[PDB]
Amino acid sequence: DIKMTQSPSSMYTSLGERVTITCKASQDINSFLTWFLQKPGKSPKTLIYRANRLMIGVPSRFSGSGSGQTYSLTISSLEYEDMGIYYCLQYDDFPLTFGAGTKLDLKRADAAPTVSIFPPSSEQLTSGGASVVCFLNNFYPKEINVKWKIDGSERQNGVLDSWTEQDSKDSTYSMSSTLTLTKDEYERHNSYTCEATHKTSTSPIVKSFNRNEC
Amino acid sequence: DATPEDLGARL
Amino acid sequence: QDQLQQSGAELVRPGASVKLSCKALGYIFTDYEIHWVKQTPVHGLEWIGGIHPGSSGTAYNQKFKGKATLTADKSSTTAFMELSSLTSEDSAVYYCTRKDYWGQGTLVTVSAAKTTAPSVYPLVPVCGGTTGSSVTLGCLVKGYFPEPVTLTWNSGSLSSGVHTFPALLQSGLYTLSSSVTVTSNTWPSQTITCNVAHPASSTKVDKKIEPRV
Repeated sequence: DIKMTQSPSSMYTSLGERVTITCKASQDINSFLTWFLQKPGKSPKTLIYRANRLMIGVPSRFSGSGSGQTYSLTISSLEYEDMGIYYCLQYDDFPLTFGAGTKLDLKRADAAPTVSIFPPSSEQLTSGGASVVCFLNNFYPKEINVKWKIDGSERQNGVLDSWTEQDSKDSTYSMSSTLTLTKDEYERHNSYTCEATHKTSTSPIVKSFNRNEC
Repeated sequence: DATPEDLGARL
Repeated sequence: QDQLQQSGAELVRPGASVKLSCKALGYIFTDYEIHWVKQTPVHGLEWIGGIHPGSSGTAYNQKFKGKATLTADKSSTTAFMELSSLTSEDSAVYYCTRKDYWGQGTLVTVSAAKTTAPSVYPLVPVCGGTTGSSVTLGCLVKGYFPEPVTLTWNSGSLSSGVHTFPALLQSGLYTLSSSVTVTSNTWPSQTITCNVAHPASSTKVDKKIEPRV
């Protein structure tokens, strides 16, 4: 099985910048490779086939090269339309194999997250359940860790996280963390804390409330 | 545009 | 031309089967192989196998040999992929491709879940915590099936400073959350409402965010 090692895995870029992505086959693949791009929630779009042939309709700022085990996709001048994940595919021999892809992302100043914590709503508490929500909004880079704590100790499960993709205007990211418990388990504890760790700081951003307060 | 130079080997 | 059009989304029960189709248009069907690819958040892209409509030749990813069956039909220039004994591990988006052209994909969801209306809860700031020029309110759409469920703030009037997160499976059902941020002197003097609609169950829910205490 041919292994395609693709790099870099993450690309921090600026519009107009020149971009180079690489795919290395664990063996000679004889230029039988394609480069395709895929946008969030969308289907793949091929840019290059047979290592260096431009897909009809694809802008010339895209070009490919390589010949044995090393192939490269080059974007002469990065455009907003180009954001998404790039992938290479070898089809020289079965099974068809893919590169892990490289995420292209618009760079900008580091921004810490704006954190907000939300105790369960009364309506839900009446239903019998108890979800504690916590938003970590508008930060950069997309790298972020969240930890929960009930009455001082870490709560591992009952936690579900969700991320947005880079905002088109401010280039930040946002994630939602929800800790779900039963009404009864929730009412057996007092202080629920939400902790966010992000490159922008050593000490985590802490946000919490006590049930006894409200 | 592209020819069976995308595959070809039946299978 | 250059086109591959795939059949619609599938909602199927575990242990069942499904057959997906891929209509080819704009080129000579019997001259190119058509391949199928699986894509899931956790496992990424996976080649399943290919078929040559002309020779009927096939090649499968050992991993799917016995799970997937590829066939093609000359007269309707349509490739087919059948999957048996579905198991949630098969829940994914499936693509047919000619290696250069790609279909738009077919979403397959393996679940036993029945249609369920979402319960919508108002997420109001922690008692106090106003400290700041702005305030963040939230809306939690919990336990519904199937997708999708669209939500807006103040019937669409509020769109800036809004973050509606991607839904996530929570014990067999779907859960979604959305935040909105307005200047502190805006709320609660002015009312903020969360509009949630779930077509599947013909559910239209609106709920005002009221302070706590």
